Amino acid sequence: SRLNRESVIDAALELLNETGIDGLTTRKLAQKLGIEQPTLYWHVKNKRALLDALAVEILARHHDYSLPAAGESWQSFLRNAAMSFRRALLRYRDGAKVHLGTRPDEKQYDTVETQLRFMTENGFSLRDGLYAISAVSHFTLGAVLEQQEHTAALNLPPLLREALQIMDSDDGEQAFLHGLESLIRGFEVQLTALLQIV
Amino acid sequence: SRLNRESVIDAALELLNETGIDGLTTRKLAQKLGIEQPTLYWHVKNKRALLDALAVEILARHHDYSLPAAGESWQSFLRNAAMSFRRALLRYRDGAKVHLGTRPDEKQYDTVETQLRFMTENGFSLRDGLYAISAVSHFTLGAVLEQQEHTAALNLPPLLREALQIMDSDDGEQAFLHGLESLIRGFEVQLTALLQIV
Ligand SMILES: [Cl-]
Ligand SMILES: [Cl-]
Ligand SMILES: [Cl-]
Ligand SMILES: [Cl-]
Repeated sequence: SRLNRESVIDAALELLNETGIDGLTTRKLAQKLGIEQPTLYWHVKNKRALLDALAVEILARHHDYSLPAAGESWQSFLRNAAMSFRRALLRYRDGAKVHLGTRPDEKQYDTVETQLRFMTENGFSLRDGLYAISAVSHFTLGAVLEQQEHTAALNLPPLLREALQIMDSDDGEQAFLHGLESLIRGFEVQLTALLQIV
Repeated sequence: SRLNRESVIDAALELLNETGIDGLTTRKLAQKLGIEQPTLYWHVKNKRALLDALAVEILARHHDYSLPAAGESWQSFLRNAAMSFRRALLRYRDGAKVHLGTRPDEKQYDTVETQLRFMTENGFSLRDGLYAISAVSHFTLGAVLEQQEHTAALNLPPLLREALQIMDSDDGEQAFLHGLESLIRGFEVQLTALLQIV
């Protein structure tokens, strides 16, 4: 088949969905593209390079709320960017595992830069802007990984038998959205406090 | 060597530290214990069973702040339990990945039960108690996974070149502790609000 970057990534994401991250190999990708493994190697050197590229492409294709809108509040921005990040990770099988394994791109750096500038323009120190973005990112990756890795591996007390029911309710969105508001409000409280004991 | 449960788990955790989760195999474990693979199988059927057991043992050995102290506030409890959970995951290589792959034990259920009862005794609804515990857990697993998976794979803008410096500062503790306070304060605000628009 055609072996330009875009076509290779397309095939690899389709494979990812069929196999999961642990099952994804260059040998299967070559089979999927109708080529010998040495032909693939010219284009993609190893699994690591493949996954690095997938991780970037997934956000490039699907994380379309990475930047604030004209006039958006920083609360609203973090909320929107978290939801979008979440959706993008969930779009592919083991997507969050794919994401975790990566160090960031230059574009992601331009984008992260604009995000930190935005935060600091809104009254955050560099540190606190970064801490906030990091905590959203951690909380989001954590929740998706649990949603996703719940599937990988496949008699209860009053509250817990039922904790499990409350959860086997939707995909994880309610709990996710609820903790997200709690986090943002926490940041609010912090930012508003300035040097006052809080 | 001796092949009681405890000895097998000990050897397996030591192997985990030498190999990481992806590198851990029953064949290496058997070599480490001085036995043939069919002998090991009697004791541990596969990698999956092995990892399930490790995940439980790691928290049993090292997550020693899983329950509130006499008279402890729920804020203080979540803070302490988060720090402890964090430390336990960090104690072994790929520890958070080990943890993620698991569904919980019966003991973890007794323990989680007591935690949800504690939360509800303090004024949380079941839902909100669960949402809070989940968000702490997600945020913590997220942060540790990034700390840890930062290692697995091994020119910057004013703020970001420096975002990276702020981070390459400690292990992740500062950012973690800071987001943890933000989360707890968010829960506080929520709980205190009752039915008032907040
Ligand atoms: Cl073609
Ligand atoms: Cl081509
Ligand atoms: Cl012996
Ligand atoms: Cl024995």
